[PDB]
Amino acid sequence: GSSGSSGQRVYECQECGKSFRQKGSLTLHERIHTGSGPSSG
Ligand SMILES: [Zn+2]
Repeated sequence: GSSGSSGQRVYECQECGKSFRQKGSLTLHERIHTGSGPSSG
């Protein structure tokens, strides 16, 4: 925290909730996630 960069960010799925060490890992996970938009309207 003193000697270095503070904070951290990870590619966590904001749909089901899944952390991915790699960036592509999440991108490929989006495949199963096919539903961008409302349903009851
Ligand atoms: Zn997901």
